[PDB]
Formats: sequence, structure tokens, C-alpha cells
Amino acid sequence: SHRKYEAPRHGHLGFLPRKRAASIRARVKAFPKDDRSKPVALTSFLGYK
Amino acid sequence: AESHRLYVKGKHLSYQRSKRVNNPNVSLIKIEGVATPQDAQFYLGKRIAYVYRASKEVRGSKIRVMWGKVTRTHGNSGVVRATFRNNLPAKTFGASVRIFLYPSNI
Amino acid sequence: LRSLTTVWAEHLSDEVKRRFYKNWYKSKKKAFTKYSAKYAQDGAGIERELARIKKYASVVRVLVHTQIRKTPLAQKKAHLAEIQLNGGSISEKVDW
Amino acid sequence: VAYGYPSYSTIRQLVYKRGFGKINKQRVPLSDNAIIEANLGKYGILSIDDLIHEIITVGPHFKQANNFLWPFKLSNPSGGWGVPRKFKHFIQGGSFGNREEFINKLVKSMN
Amino acid sequence: ASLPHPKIVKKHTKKFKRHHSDRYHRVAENWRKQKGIDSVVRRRFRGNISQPKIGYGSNKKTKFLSPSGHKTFLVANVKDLETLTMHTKTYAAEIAHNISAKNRVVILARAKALGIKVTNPKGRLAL
Amino acid sequence: AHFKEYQVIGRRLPTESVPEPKLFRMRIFASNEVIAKSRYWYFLQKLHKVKKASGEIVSINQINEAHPTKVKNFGVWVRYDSRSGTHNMYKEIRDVSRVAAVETLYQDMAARHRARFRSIHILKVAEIEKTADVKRQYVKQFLTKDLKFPLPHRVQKSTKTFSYKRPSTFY
Amino acid sequence: AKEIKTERVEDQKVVDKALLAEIKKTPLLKQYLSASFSLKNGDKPHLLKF
Amino acid sequence: VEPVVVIDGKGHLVGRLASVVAKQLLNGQKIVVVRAEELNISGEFFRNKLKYHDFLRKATAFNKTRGPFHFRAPSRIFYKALRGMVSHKTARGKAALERLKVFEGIPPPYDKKKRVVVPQALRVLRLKPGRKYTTLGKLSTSVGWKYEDVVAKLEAKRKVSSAEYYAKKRAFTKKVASANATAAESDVAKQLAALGY
RNA sequence: UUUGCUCCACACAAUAUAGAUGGAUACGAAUAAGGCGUCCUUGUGGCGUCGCUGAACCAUAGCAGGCUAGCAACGGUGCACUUGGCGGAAAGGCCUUGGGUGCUUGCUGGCGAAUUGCAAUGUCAUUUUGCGUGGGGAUAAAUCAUUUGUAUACGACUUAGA
RNA sequence: CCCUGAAAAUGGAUGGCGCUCAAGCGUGUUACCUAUACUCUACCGUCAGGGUUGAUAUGAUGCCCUGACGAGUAGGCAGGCGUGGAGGUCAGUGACGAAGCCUAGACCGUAAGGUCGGGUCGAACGGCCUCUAGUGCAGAUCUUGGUGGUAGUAGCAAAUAU
RNA sequence: AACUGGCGAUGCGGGAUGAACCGAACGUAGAGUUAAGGUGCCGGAAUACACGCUCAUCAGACACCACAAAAGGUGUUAGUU
RNA sequence: AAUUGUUGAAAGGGAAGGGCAUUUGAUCAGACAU
Repeated sequence: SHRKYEAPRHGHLGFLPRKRAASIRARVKAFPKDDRSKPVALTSFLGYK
Repeated sequence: AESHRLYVKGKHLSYQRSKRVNNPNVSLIKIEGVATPQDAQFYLGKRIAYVYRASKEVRGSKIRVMWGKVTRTHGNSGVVRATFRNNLPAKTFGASVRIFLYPSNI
Repeated sequence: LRSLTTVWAEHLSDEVKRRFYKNWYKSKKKAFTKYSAKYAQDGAGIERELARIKKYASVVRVLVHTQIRKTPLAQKKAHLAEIQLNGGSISEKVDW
Repeated sequence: VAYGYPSYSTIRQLVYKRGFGKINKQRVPLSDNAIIEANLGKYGILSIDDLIHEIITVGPHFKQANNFLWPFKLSNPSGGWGVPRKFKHFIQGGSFGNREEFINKLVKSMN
Repeated sequence: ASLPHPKIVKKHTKKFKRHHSDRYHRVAENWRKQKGIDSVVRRRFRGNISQPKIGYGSNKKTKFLSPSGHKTFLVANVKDLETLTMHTKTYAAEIAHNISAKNRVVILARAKALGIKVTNPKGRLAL
Repeated sequence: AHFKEYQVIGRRLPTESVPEPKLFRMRIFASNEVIAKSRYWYFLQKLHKVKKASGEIVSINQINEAHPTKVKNFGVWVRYDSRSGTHNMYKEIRDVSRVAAVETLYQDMAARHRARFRSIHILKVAEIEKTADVKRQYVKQFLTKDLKFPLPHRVQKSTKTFSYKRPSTFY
Repeated sequence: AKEIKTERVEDQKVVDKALLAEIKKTPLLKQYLSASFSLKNGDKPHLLKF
Repeated sequence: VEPVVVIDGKGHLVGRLASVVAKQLLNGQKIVVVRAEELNISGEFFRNKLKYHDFLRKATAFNKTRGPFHFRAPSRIFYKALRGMVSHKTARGKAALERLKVFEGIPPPYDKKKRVVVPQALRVLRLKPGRKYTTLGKLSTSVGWKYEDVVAKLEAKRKVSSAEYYAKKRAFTKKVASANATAAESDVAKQLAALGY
């Protein structure tokens, strides 16, 4: 039988699996698309909240 | 010379089989030269050896041989049937096989 | 993308050498000994490696670490991370 | 069934290779003319060629000669039946029915 | 030194085992014909254990002959060992299992004197 | 089926009421004598009131082609039973012999109309020797003066499973 | 685990010395007989003439 | 007949090439297929894309990690097409698939060797001219292959280096042909001519 | 950490083999077009030649490939070195210089083969390991336990302690 | 022939891969693959028809010849294997070890089962001709007895507190 | 319900798979030939030969069988008047 | 006997077991010796 009253699904399915991180420092998966015009500079930094 | 081979190389294809039942008594050999039963008809009487190696040395050597003979042609692609004294192991499908020229008729 | 080679600095701080051990208090602290000895004789191997990086390196990332001893945190083991250099060509990045 | 009119060659080869008698309700092979003379000496059939003659030319004692001949047990035709599917009439591109003159090749192959 | 015989051909080997004797311990390995209705052994399906039939019967000329070419004949003492004096090349004496060693030595001596082969000469020998 | 053309003469069984009956002759394209006789009896059955149990075949003789080498243009009339009804058709085929023309007719009809041999009547195959009697473009096309066409993109059957250079399809 | 008949060696020396003269009448037969036969790659014993 | 046979993938039809290669692999020949990004499938690009999308739609409902793995690289697409042909669930099939290596482009270990083609599985020999066909690399990069350009650039570099090598090979082969031509008409060459060489 | 570990050379033994038994012999691109040689104005040029399969090409003779003599060339090839480059896509290979040494069937000779008895794969490859040789080379960690809470049901994670 | 008509629910099935001058559709001709089918042979058994008095290595229920056949639940019949007990016999086996029990040790029979070796063991047991039956187990939510996985798991948490 | 043949009581090759369909019925083995069904690979057997048709932006692929209709197309081919 | 411990052998990518055939390992009878 169909769901009597529609409702949006709970939670977000694109963040699965909800396991622990591999390490206490999250990896920067992607980096800004490099262009070879501006001077050389870092694309990130590390800090402590 | 650097080549001492006196046998034609061949590949052990499979046991004679229907769609779902295989007969281990008769094996199939694909000889590297023949490509038609007319050319396969030459090799019918020839002796066949499967040569393998084992870790235990018996009767003077670690190399053992299972002997057999070609029996008749198979199909239109020159495959031949082979009958061995003891049937070839099913692990040797695609293994190499020496088809000697004896007995000869030329 | 696959890493080709990493070239380290001659002298590594204690707070970043700690990252390479789990038991720093009793370790012999031998990390990068036979590598800091490679910077001797004007670092011929080091410059050769950098030249090979320039020859075959499409993306350049730099290993850096935080001076965590400057923070009030109790942990003295620094964090090491790769930050991509965005700028001139590969030679400019590695020279920088 | 597949049936036709056999030639003398087919009949002779059949009698020579797969010729079997019916002595004492037992299927004995037509090995010597003595066997045929013992049973069919009443009708004048003295030899295996006498039997073949009484078969090929339907004669006064054809019934007796053919009854004495045991039903021939023929093998499958060497080289197949020449057809993908047997169970259609030979006229319909099959194998059964009155093959007439073509029966000789089939019987020789099946011998 | 036995009677000439044709090749001993065993039509079957690998003793016919009872169905499910491997699966269940209560089921003994002695053969018992399955009487069930929907049984894949009573209905001889492909890939199931073969059943004993009369077609496996050994040749009447090679029946009961040991690989040595004799038929084993049980002997309990010298008196029944003497029954094989004139049939040395057909029957081979086999000492019964309950014969004492001090009698088996006598049996073996008498048999070797008469030429009768004993299939178990190493029985209870304290050598 | 590599047909052979047979000419079969038969008749009704003579009786004392009317001995010496009227011989009827047919030309049948069949694979062999058995099928030729069967088709003859079929056609006589559908034409006149006579069946094999009531008549006889006085003769059956194969016709070989007069000029098995000279290329001709046969015009064929054929009726066939489609999935819905029976249609009469005229097609012309340019071939070498009557039997070859009938064979290619059978292949062509099976290919273009799914008409098996059991549902085809060869009304008449007759050589047309005057040009401009041709009326189908697929045959008028090959009667052009000084005809020459190429055969582009030739692919060679390989006797070995591996060809060691990338082949070319010139010609 | 551990020689030739003198008669046999003399018959061999006479037969081979009688056959060598016959061998020498053709250009490459002696070298040919010194060589040893061996199937090479691509050889087809069903199509190789002898 | 060689131990390892390298198959040039360009211009080949996926199904026929796989059907040939599966039988060879079961026969025991070691096969390395190169240039998988320029394989060919009959039919037009949109049709083959729709077929691959229908394949993508099929996955395990309750846990997608257990369902069919829809590999997108051209080498893996051809490998799936071949594993469907080889009885991979048995040890025989596992050994056969172990005897096989499939690459996109031509790797360094095999760019110095001789690449062969299969005439029974060539597009230019099997497809009637005018039939639309697809390039496996284009199909893969449409359905989500991330390395079309980084393979094209390496193919350009490899072809450049191979052209430099082939120039030298052609020069030396012309020298050899000229030198052999002078030795022709000689006594030994004339004697060889009667024997066929 | 008392002669443990790694690497180099051979030496024995074990260990197996999805299966050596002459060579995996490198453009690219199109097929209703190309390859190669050649000429010039260098072109989407001209001319010539080839295909029609790798049935090719290379290699191939010697005790499973011996010991020796010479002729003719200054080649071909193996080996250990040496010189200089190219190669990062899975480079781990490709070329190259120099001399040394070995063979050379390019050509003509001399000696040996037997007896494995009429065939019996008649054993010649590489994969790993172990112990020996004698020659170098390098002299740490991790975990438990204690501790922190940026973590946690327990494991795990994050810290700190000569 | 193809297309529209042509909409169903887990992801999905010309069996699958995959196939496009087909590995599709229609048709034709060959070659080839294989069933416990057919042909020939061997062997087992059954049935049938026969031969054999000769003293007989005996036994005519014995030996031998010929031909055909062999599927099967319910069921019928026949020939046999095994167990407790009884009559007869082997002047049977046995404390120099009977019976029992263990025995990926051996032999025989198609099989029921029979025999032998090895270990344990301690006091009775077997072959044959017959007789007799409380005589053959995988089931019956079978009876009794014994023991497993579950499983070192659920859990051993009300009545204030040590 | 009628006739017959089967399954039940029946295994074997084929229809992937199935009590009934196709072939064929069974002692144990060896050799040969086939049935039904097939010969791109799984899979043993011709990526055989030959004549044509079809391009589908939901093709088609073999009987029982695992469906498709009425009506349409200047898709294409062969035809009739 | 079920069931269990140790030792020994062998195998083990979501069952184990079985039939046909052979390789491999372990084990074993008989016969020439007459």
C-alpha cells in the first residue's frame, strides 16, 4: 500500500556512511583549479578552532 | 642448433563433452599447425605426451609423462581427439602437449 | 594523479618529528638522520630529485606543519598536511 | 517409416552383411548355404543367392523366404540423414515416406 | 604357481555406500535400497550414487578369485588344511582368526610342506 | 534447393470405356524426381478431376538447358499465398539457366515476402530475348552498353586468427 | 652402477669408408648428414615435404 | 603463437574481439589488449549510451555496494564484456582472466612490442560502410570516465616518440634493402632464387 | 639487543609451476585508401613500385652442439667492463662509445661419438625458501602497562611520560 | 521487415555476454557436436529351445550349446544375506587368549554381508544339514537413557548502603 | 465429456530453468552413427558457403512458452490495376 | 556411539557433503624370486 501522507525523507543520504573520520584532521579532497598567472601561493592553511 | 624440438606443440582443450556432461576418457587437442580435418588426418596415429614436473623424484627424475595417442579428427577446425593411458587431469585444460611424429608414414 | 617524489628540508623541528613516532619519549629520534646527512656535499641528490620533479610534476603540493607549540594546546605533536601551490609553472612552484 | 524400392546391390549387401535366419524361433546368422538349405530346401531355395533371387523377383515362395529372413537391424546412416529434421515426409523436405529410388543410398548408409 | 586365468576385471569398485551415510551418523554405510517415493536415488537422477544391480556381476570364470589367482578357503587346523592337497593351484588356505599362535605355526609348517599357499602367514607371529 | 527442371507426362488410367486417354504434360521445377512427381500430381489434382490413385505417370524426363552458358533475362509470373491473401506477380531475373532462375526466384520470394516453397506457384518462366521488353529497373540496370562497375571495400577472409599488419581494403 | 666389440668397430669402419666415397659425389650431403633435423617455428609437418 | 600477444584495440568491435580473446584465453594464450579508449561498438552513440544507462539503473536495492559494479573506464568495460564470455566463477575461468591484461592507451612495458590485430573482429572489415559506431573512449567519458584527456596527451607523447623511432627504423630498413639488392644477382642469390629465396 | 638484519658472488638442499622448449619482430592514420622508393616548385604535388595475408622476416649445421689446423675478411655475435644520452603511463627499458676476451658453419681439412642395445620427456627452464661459505653495509621501533578527552559501549581514536 | 499505437510498481534477463552486408529475419546446400537411442563385441542375469550315463573330480538340482531380452511406484513371486534359541555333525576354535570393541590396513560377493591382519580385552564361541521365532530400523510431535550448537550467551538489576 | 498418447510409476539428450512438450525409454562396459536440439564465447561443433530484407533516441532472436490488438507511416523493398 | 581435549595430516573468496575421471601426497596387497 502507498504511504498515506507524503513526507520528505529524514536525513541526507549523500553523507553516508556516518562512520568516524579516518583521522582527526580531515583531508582536503579537492583544490582550486590552478591557473598559471598569479604568483605562487598556498591554497589552504591549518588552524585550531 | 638451438632448437631440438621433434614434436608438434599442442594445447589440451577439454574433455569430450555435451552441453552439460563431459567424458574424461577422450580429450581434445588443438595442434598449432593444423587448421582443417583434412590436415588433421595426418596426425591420427601419432603419440602424445603431457610432460609435467613434481617435487618428489621417482624412478630417477622429477619429470613425469602421461602418454596417449591421437584417435580421430574433431570438428571442421582441425581439432583432434586424443585417448590417453590415464586420462589427462582437468587442471591441464589449455596446458601444453607434445605430439610426436612417431609412428610415421612418410 | 600519483605522487612521484617528496623532497624534505634538511632540519626538521622536534614538534614535527614527533608526528613520525607514537612513543617519542623513548624513541631514539632517528627520523631523517640518514636524510639530513644527504644534504651534505651541497645536496646533489636533493637537487637531482627537485630537477626530476620539475621534469615530471603536474601538480605540486607542499608538506607543512603547524607550530602547535605556539598554541595553548597540551599536544606537542604537530599536524602535517599537503597544501597545493597555485601560481607559476612547476619550476616556479618548486623553487618557491 | 522410410521405404523405397531397393536395388539388387542393396538387397545383396543387406543379405550378405545383416542376413539372419529364423531357425526354431532363434535368430541364427546366414553363415553357410547349409543353414538356408535346411529350412528353405522345401521351396527350392538352396543358396543365399537363391534367397536373394526369391526376394528381388517376387516369386512363388516370397512370403516364406521373407518370413525366414529375420528383421534386419540396421545402424544409423553414416553421414547422417542429409536433412536437418527427419520427421517430415520426404516430399516435404523430410525423411519419412516413400523415398522410392532414393532408398538405396539411405539403406547402404544405414547398413 | 597358480592356474592360468584371464584378466581379472572388476566391473565395479568403490563399495556401494548407503545414501546419506555421509550426512547422518545413525545411517550405517551398509547398502540399503531407498524405498521413498520422491527419492533421487530410487529415481536414478544424474549425479547420484549408483545402485547395485545384477549387471555388475563379475565374470563366472574370474569370480571369487583373489588377485593371486586362488580362491580363499578357511582352515582351522591341519585336518581341514589337508583338504587342499590336490587343489594347490586353485585354492589358497586362509587361517581362521581364532587360531592360536602355537597352532598357526603347525598349520604354516604343514602348508609349506604340502605346497598350499597361505594368504595370512603373518598371523600372531611372535618373531 | 538447386532445382532440376523435369517434364512429366501422365494420364488417367485407361479403361474399356475410353482406352488411350489424353496425355497431359507439365514442366515442374523440383529438387528431385519424387518432388517433381508429387508436384505434378498436385497440379493435375487442382486442375482436372484426377488424382494419383486414379491416374498414372507415363514418363518423367529431366530437361537440361539448351545454352547453360549464355546469360538470359527470364520473365517469371508467380502466384503466392501471403499471410492474408493470394497475389499474382511478375518479376524478371537475369541469370544463366531456367533452374538457376527458379532457384533465385524462390530465394528472392522467401526473402522479400516470407513465402515458403509450399505457398508458391510458378505460373510461367519464359526467356525474354528482345530488350525493352524488360520492365523492372533492377534488371534494366545491367543491360547498359559498355557496362563496368567496381567492387569497393574488399575484405579478405583470414586463414589465421591474427593478422600482423592492419589490413587495407583496396581493390 | 659402473668396451665396444672389435669386430663391430671394424665392420663400421669398412662400411662407413665404403659409403663415404658415395657420399662425396654430391655437394652438401656430408654436411647435411652431420646436421641434425629439428622442427623450426612455423613448421607444418603435415605440409613439410621430405 | 608467442607467449604474450598484444592486441591493438583501435578499430576493433568490442563483442567480436572479446569473443575471440575469450576463446584464446581459455586455450591458454596470454593476451594483453592495449588502446581500449578507441574500441568500437556497432550502433550510434545515443543508442549505446541508452544501453549503458539501462545497465546503470540495475543495482541492488537494499545495499548498492553489493549490486553490479558499473565500471566506466573503457578497459574495464571491455573486461566486463569479456568476463561475461569467460566462465569466471570457476578456477578455470579465474586462471583465464588472470592470463589477461587490459589497458587504456599503451603502457611502457608494451609500447616497445609488436601489436597485432584480429581481422575477424575489425570494424572496417565487419561493419557495412554507412553503419554508425561508437568510440569506447567517448562513451566512457560520457558515462563518467575521468581520464580521457590525460590519456590522449600520453598517446600524443607516445606516438611522437614512436614516430622518432620509426624514422630511424625506416632509414635503416632502406639501407638494408639497398645493400641486399647489391648482393642480389650474385651467385648465391641466383642459386637461392631457384629454391625460392 | 652479545654473531641478529640487509645486499653481493657460488654451494648444497628443499620448494613448487594454469604449463619455456628458436625470436612478443615497437610509427601514425584512412579504408569510397595507404605503404615504400624517387623528383621538384615541399604540396591535400608528380612519377614509379607493393599488396591479393605472418605460407613473412630474422635465426637456424657442430658431444644438448666436443678437441684441434688453415684459408678469407677487420665483418657478425656472446660475455664482463667502460663512455654518453633518451625514457615517469605500470619510467626498471631503449639506444650509444671504446678497447679486452670468447665463438664464428663465410670457405677447406684431421680426430671423437658406438653399448641409452628397435622407442620410453629420457631430465638442460624459472619460483620461492633455508643453511652454509667470504665481502661489504646499516645499528630502530611498535604494543601491553601508565596518562589525556579534541574520543569512546568494549575494542578503537586523540594525547603525554626516561 | 521496421516505426507509432505500447502505461506498473526491489534491479534483470533472446539463459547470459554480446551481436548490426549479424551472432537478427526468410530460404537453400554441405560439414560438424552428442543420449542410458541404433549397429558390433565382451561380461552379469532372466526366459526359452536343446546336447550330455561314460567309469565319472563325484553333484543330472551337474556340465555344455544356441537365441532373444533386461526401465518401473502400489503389489505379487522367487533366489539369497544376517540375529536370539533347538536337534545332528565338524572326536570344530579358544587363557599359547573365545566373545565384544576400535581400525581413511587387506581380500571376496552386484548387494544383503562374509573373511583376514593390527590394538584393546578377558571366557566362552563358530562352519555346515535341518528346526524354531519376541529375528533385521532413519523416521512414528515414537519409549528410555545419554549428549550437543545455542553459550561462557540470556542473565545473577524490586525491598535506600555501605 | 469423446479418442489416443502420455505423467502418475520414468530415468536419459534437448526446450537455460519445469511431471506432462521434442527425441528417446535404462543391466555393466568399449567403439562407431545419429535422433530432438545446436556449431561467435560461456559450450563440444563452420566468426561455413549463398541469395535478399531490417537501423529500432523502448530493434530481433525458435514450437507448448511465458502475450499483444483495431488503426496508422512520403522509413524501405518487392508487387497489382 | 553421540559429544569433547591434545597431538599429527589436509583443505577452506557467502554452506559442507556426493557421482564420474585423473593429477598430487600418504598408505597397501599379489607376482615374477616361480
